[PDB]
Amino acid sequence: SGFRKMAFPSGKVEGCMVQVTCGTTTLNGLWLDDVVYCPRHVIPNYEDLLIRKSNHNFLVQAGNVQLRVIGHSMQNCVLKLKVDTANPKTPKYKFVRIQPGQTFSVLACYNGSPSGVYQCAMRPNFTIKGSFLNGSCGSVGFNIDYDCVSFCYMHHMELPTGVHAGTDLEGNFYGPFVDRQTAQAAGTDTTITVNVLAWLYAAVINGDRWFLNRFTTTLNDFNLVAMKYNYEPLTQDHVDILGPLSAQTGIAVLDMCASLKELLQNGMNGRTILGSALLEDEFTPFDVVRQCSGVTF
Amino acid sequence: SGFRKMAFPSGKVEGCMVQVTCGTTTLNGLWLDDVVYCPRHVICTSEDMLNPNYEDLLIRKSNHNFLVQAGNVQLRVIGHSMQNCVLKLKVDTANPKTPKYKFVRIQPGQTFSVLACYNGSPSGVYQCAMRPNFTIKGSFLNGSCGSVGFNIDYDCVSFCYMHHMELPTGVHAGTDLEGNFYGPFVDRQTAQAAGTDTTITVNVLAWLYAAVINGDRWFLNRFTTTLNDFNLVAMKYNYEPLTQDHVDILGPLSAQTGIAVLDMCASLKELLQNGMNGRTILGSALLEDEFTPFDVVRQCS
Ligand SMILES: CNC(=O)COC[C@@]1(C(=O)Nc2cncc3ccccc23)CCOc2ccc(Cl)cc21
Ligand SMILES: CNC(=O)COC[C@@]1(C(=O)Nc2cncc3ccccc23)CCOc2ccc(Cl)cc21
Ligand SMILES: [Cl-]
Repeated sequence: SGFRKMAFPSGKVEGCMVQVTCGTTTLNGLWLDDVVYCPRHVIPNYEDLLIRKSNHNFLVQAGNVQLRVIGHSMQNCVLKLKVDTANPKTPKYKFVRIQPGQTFSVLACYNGSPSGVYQCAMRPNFTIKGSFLNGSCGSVGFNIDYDCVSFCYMHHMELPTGVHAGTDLEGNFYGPFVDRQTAQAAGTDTTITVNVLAWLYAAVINGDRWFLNRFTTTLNDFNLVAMKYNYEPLTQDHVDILGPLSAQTGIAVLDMCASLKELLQNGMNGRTILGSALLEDEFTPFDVVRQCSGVTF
Repeated sequence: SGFRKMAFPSGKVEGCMVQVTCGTTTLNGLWLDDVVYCPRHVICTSEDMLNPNYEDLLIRKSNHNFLVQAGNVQLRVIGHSMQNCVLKLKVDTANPKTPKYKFVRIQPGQTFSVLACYNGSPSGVYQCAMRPNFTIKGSFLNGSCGSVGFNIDYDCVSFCYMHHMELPTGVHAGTDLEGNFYGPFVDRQTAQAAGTDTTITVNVLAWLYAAVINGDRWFLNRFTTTLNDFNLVAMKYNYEPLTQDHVDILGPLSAQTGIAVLDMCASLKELLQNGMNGRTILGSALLEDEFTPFDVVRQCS
């Protein structure tokens, strides 16, 4: 029993974190095989800025060992520093781009040293509500699939509202952001509906049933209601993905949608669900199954 | 900016997780140097659990009865001893991944990271606190026994918890790494219940200071309070008494924000009285009590 916001074990990623220094800027790099990946803002016309840099300008530090940079290239908003040494701790990995609503673990780092690990979701507005201080750029987001690390995020910036923006490991930003000091704002955010439904199923699995009702709803009526509360539309794909949880608890997805509809129109009334007074949207249906079944890595 | 429930990076602990099997019972062990630590109830059957005589059960065991598995390698047990509620299995190999470590016993209100494991394999990492009633509100399924709680301050891992049981309310009880249970719990299936839990007041105050550091000031008021008046109010909401130690501990956060501890106590009194009125503090509609003053300073600064 119990339901916690749980991150993936960070060990396979910890063995990849390095410190990258260029001039006065120090941030984090991800060392995989013989390449160190980091935000290109460590060096704006980035082709013009990069052409002026030589390999020896980039100081890469893996623990108490200085790696030697033997090449450099830019791929979108990520700088790829070719080093002479392949990381012996390189795990089986992939670079994957995630969609809004998908969750991942963040290994927050400062000076190439991991400081903490937390779980978060790619918001529908493409920002992450992370926890990052100055020096955290280059910290990465990931998931683990069996023994394979899927790198999905690299931290680049903090927006004026305190939320965070970054890229995939191919340097493509999530969201309409640019890596430049300029007026940028996170768009109006919405609630990840499929994730709230997954969290309501997790609450049922843990004995919380007070919010259940005899009612059901159509997918169209639920979406008309959900749109009124700044909730993301629920698609038939989401309904299908919630299938296993529906089968395990005996509560049809549209039956749980009627519960969610009543929760949105009437509130919690002094009650909590899994120790929360708000509807939690940073657990995907897969996170719920994984935690309520004990999948290991 | 931002404030998250943050766990320590689990890598140093992952390299210590092993699977311990004794008879039909399989749980997790913590392999440090040439010793594997695990709950002593691994020697029990589901029947033995009611009134086990662990000394009597252990004396009947030999080293080859304990099967220890580190990854795809079977370690050889060369000795065994019991220290309180923890079984210490001496093995023929020192763990090459043994980090710099200490065994520390924590007090209620202290936080730590839990590396939840099943079959000696890490499944997830989460943050939690030792509740005032000495239980932890974890996420543990059957097979999670032996999963450990820790803090990684600097390069040293401080092991503070080992999971042993789930009480009937879905909460968890366990021991320090010397096998001493936290709370009035015993590793028996006799009727046991968690005492009435309370809110960790010093931690809520620390989290209100974290909210101020992050720009949230809506809950502040022009009032102050005496420590005694705050405690009389706090105890009516099942909040732990705030001691002068807690007030002293909150000193740095008070200095950084410019809000005296007794001023922040007056804001807490008002929040307890009014609720949040549709507002949130650091994205929460409840007062968060699983961030200590040390966690807030570490994360915010
Ligand atoms: C040494 N590195 C830095 O100075 C990082 O600052 C980059 C920076 C940024 O916002 N990053 C930061 C990341 N996380 C948390 C932060 C907290 C406080 C201050 C900065 C933070 C500075 C501000 O404007 C831009 C614009 C565009 C890009 Cl792409 C980045 C940035
Ligand atoms: C593999 N399992 C075991 O070795 C036996 O389980 C131990 C057990 C226990 O409570 N463990 C468990 C730990 N965490 C979460 C759990 C969730 C569901 C079921 C069991 C859980 C079984 C029940 O009664 C006792 C009594 C006292 C002690 Cl100290 C332990 C126990
Ligand atoms: Cl302590």
